[PDB]
Amino acid sequence: ARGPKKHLKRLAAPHHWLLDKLSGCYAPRPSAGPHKLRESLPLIVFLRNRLKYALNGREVKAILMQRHVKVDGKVRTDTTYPAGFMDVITLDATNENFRLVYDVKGRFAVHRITDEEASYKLGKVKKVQLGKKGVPYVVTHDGRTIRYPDPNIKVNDTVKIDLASGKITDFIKFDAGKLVYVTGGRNLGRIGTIVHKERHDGGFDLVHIKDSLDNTFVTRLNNVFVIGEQGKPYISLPKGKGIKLSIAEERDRRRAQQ
Amino acid sequence: GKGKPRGLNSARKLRVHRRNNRWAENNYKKRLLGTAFKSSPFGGSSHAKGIVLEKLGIESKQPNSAIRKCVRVQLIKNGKKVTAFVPNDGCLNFVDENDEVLLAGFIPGVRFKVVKVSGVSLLALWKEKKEKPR
Amino acid sequence: PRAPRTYSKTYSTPKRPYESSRLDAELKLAGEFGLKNKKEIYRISFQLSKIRRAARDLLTRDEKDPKRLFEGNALIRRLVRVGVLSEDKKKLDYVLALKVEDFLERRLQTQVYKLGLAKSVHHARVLITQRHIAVGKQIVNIPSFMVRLDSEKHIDFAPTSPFGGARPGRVARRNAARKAE
Amino acid sequence: SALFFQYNQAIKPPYQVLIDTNFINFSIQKKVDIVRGMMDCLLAKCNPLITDCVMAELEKLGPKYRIALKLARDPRIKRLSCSHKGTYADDCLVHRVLQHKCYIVATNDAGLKQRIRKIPGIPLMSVGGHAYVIEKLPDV
RNA sequence: GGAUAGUGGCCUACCAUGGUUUCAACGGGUAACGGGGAAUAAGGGUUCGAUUCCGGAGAGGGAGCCUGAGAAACGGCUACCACAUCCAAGGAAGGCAGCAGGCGCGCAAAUUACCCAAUCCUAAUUCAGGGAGGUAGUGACAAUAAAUAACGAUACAGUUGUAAUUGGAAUGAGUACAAUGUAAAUACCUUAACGAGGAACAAUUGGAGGGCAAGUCUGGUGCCAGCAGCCGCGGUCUCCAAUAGCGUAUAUUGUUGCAGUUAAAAAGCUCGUAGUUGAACUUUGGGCCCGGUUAACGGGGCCUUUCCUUCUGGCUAACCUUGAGCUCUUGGCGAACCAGGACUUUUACUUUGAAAAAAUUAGAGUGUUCAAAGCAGGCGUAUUGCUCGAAUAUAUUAGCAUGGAAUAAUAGAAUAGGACGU
RNA sequence: GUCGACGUACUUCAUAGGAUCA
Ligand SMILES: [Mg+2]
Ligand SMILES: [Mg+2]
Ligand SMILES: [Mg+2]
Ligand SMILES: [Mg+2]
Ligand SMILES: [Mg+2]
Ligand SMILES: [Mg+2]
Ligand SMILES: [Mg+2]
Ligand SMILES: [Mg+2]
Ligand SMILES: [Mg+2]
Ligand SMILES: [Mg+2]
Ligand SMILES: [Mg+2]
Ligand SMILES: [Mg+2]
Ligand SMILES: [Mg+2]
Ligand SMILES: [Mg+2]
Ligand SMILES: [Mg+2]
Ligand SMILES: [Mg+2]
Ligand SMILES: [Mg+2]
Ligand SMILES: [Zn+2]
Repeated sequence: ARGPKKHLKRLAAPHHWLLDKLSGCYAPRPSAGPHKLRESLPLIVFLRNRLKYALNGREVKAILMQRHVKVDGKVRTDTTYPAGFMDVITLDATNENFRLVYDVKGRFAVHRITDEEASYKLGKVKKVQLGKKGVPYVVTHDGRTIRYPDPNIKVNDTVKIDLASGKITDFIKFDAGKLVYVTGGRNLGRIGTIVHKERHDGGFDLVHIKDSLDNTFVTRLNNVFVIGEQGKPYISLPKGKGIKLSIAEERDRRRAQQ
Repeated sequence: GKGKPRGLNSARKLRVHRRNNRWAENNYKKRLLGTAFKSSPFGGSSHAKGIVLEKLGIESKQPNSAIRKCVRVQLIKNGKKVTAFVPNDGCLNFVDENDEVLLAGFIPGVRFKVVKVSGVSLLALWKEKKEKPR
Repeated sequence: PRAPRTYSKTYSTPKRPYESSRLDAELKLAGEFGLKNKKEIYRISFQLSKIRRAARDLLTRDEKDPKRLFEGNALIRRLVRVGVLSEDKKKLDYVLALKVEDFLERRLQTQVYKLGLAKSVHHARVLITQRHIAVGKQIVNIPSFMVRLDSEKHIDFAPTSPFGGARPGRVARRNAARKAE
Repeated sequence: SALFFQYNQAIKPPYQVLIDTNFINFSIQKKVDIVRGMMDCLLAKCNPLITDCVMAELEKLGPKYRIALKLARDPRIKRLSCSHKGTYADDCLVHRVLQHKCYIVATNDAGLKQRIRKIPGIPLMSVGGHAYVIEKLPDV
């Protein structure tokens, strides 16, 4: 190619979107934004294929141009805006608030939250550095640059950000025993507690996580997201609380409830 | 020892020995060198066009004889003359001198049978479903 | 371009179609069940071969294997649901004991014949293809329709059919009008 | 009554199969298990059966064929009694199939195969190439 | 040093003479874009992959550029090579390997169709544009389902067979008010009214076998045999296979695991480099404790001459002790464990975990009327509504982390230039 | 030139043996 691409084939789209393979030939390409293309849920998919409020892309555009949708407290009018992990989506007309958190299966879930919980979000500190004029700042996983951070905040920590002011209200250090959420790999969507961080210089650090059922799994440090102390997450968790269940157990539960 | 290397680090000798020896097969040699169609009756084609020179058995007394169904045809591709069968003398009426005939593989020595004449199937003509265009 | 839509062949030619015993078996099957052609028998044989190969492969797995347990239970549940396998024979060994006749008996043609709605398998086929048979509230015109155990008790004449309480067909009212005139 | 023209409508799974003396040799030679090889070939449970004539025939073979004798005595292989004096297994095997039409004959002798072939409705199993083959069995 | 966004012989100046190769360089062939994938196969293997996704390259062939964040762009420009259109002969304009449609033969094959309604893309932008894309049309590409009759009576013939016999019931192929469908239409699903006895509302493709004459031809141990018989004096038949499909032609090596006396193939003999292969030996056994499975099986700890070393830091067990009732508490001592710095033989092999896009393959659930499929859907309903899914496995080699320490290599103390130290 | 050698593609000749019966 001679420049950036602008089209996305349906078969090439992220699997977790759960798009019909025969509905069309193209899928919404997420516009540039806070979250990476493959880790993001464009607003069209959320409003149409998840909430079912809109029956087609044109109706999604009609909804957005009415300014009814806010992402992290700010109105967005782009159909393919890349909403992503820990993003608060507010619909005032419906009096509804959502937080985009993976379910255990590895797909963004329709998780409703309260207004108080919609006032803040969490962000993994991806970088900490001095800017111009010697003003320290932290860069989080959604591209937010926050100046004058608490000096104790280091990389891999999780900062609680207030959406109204975009200021750090609280922070959580990365340490053993902390409650974490897996945001990548085949263990995506699971919740557990750190046991041990294996450090390899010049390579990828691995973290061993123990879930509530005592199962243990190893994941790269890039996919880990601290969300609180054990049993006391800073956010309301989805149904199932991030616990993986074997196919037989899922069958048993499904038959029991049916 | 069976006359072959068996050491665990002898893969190269086994590969190279095999590659040299596959050329002994005639099937392999023909397949790679693209000479498998020299033996084919039509030189690689499934059908051949020809020009009807003469009907050799037109005069034979016994009706529907094997000789009566033979026609001497000239292959257009190379000009070699060959003999071809006709399904029956009734079909032999349709075939006449100087028509293009499509031949297919089949009195020993006759290895071809006519399937089309003047671009029309003989079986279509024999069943009275088409007319020969001239 | 749009993504491909999958397709598959529901039958296969047998290894030796020309075995005399095989020819006689196909003749008996077609006559007993009123099958149109050997394609239907090949189709049922292909399904049965697939099922039995799956069962054999599961049996090769060690007992208590999670894959064996899950897949074998699902397969046995399906076979019991369609009616081929009896309730008391819920094991993979009895899945290998199935035969083409078991599947053929479940066809809507044979069931319509057996329930007394038709006087022969051919009469049942004609009744089905002419839209006289309803499984529940749904008219079914496919003789190969495989009846489930629950569906077995709901086969009846369709509400729209002349035999099911609707008005007489075209011939009946035609003749009635000609008699009246 | 069990035969419809040349089609046997009585032989149904699980099958009862008579093991011939030479069948065991080629089963061993080709490294094919008796119980599973029949399961793979027919996709059904098979009940191998060894008669007294074949069993006596095996014992006469000698020390060389000890493995075949050990396999023949595996507990899964049921035994069939004989009420006849002669010990020739081929004659015994031909006799039983004539009486009752439910048995598969597993053998590799050309001569015995021809005699069974003349009898109608007798599936005839053999071991060739890499696994077992069944000839006259429509349900396959 | 120059140049580039930047590393770099990328180029320049000066220097050295280096770099690859029998573990196959270099050169040649390729009817060579690579992969996900497809077929076959019991397994190893063999072959196919222009072709729905990803990546690369090209826009007739070389070369060079403007603009711009991004192009060595070609539905942008300039030159040359080959073609080729208009011309008043002075000049001007070209690139379908985009969608339709032509030529390339004298022998052949989709429509120069409708639309942005869905999918998404572009813009100043909800609105315009989109031959991208969808819709319909068009050679049986590849696939799913499935009509062409069912129930009786009579008749005739050797309880069987045959009906241009006969009775009144059923229905869609088709036609068509209508409605639904659709951007508008066609079609599907529905449905008034028509639509069946030769049900002429006229199923096909191959194969086998007969029999008939004042007939024709050929041969001869008479009247016969072979070939065969649409043709004679006048006159203008049965069965078999598949089935909305069927026929014809071409094509379609042993690692596991081959053979070498007498019927393929052991070199005349020896030496010998690469390559492959290469004797045995170094912690074995014994005594206890802990917790798991179904008395067996496996997993951990100690002890046995068997603990990595060192420093620093964090916490602090146990041990000594005071006091208050095995538990708290005073004051010392601080093992174990954790974190970091130094210290360090290297691999082969195998176990476990991440990674190996989606689609595809296998596979769970689901009455698309069944099915191929699709990822849907399901339950109540006077009213407002509730709710389950979109699982799971596979994937070689290389790279990464990890437990083993059998097997096979590798290094060490010999002129001690060796180890250790309060 | 019905030329030699080679390469390629084909054609062809070598199949009956034992037992019983007349
Ligand atoms: Mg790094
Ligand atoms: Mg030896
Ligand atoms: Mg109707
Ligand atoms: Mg220079
Ligand atoms: Mg290729
Ligand atoms: Mg090429
Ligand atoms: Mg390709
Ligand atoms: Mg280009
Ligand atoms: Mg061109
Ligand atoms: Mg260019
Ligand atoms: Mg163009
Ligand atoms: Mg272009
Ligand atoms: Mg074109
Ligand atoms: Mg403006
Ligand atoms: Mg050497
Ligand atoms: Mg050794
Ligand atoms: Mg690996
Ligand atoms: Zn016996």
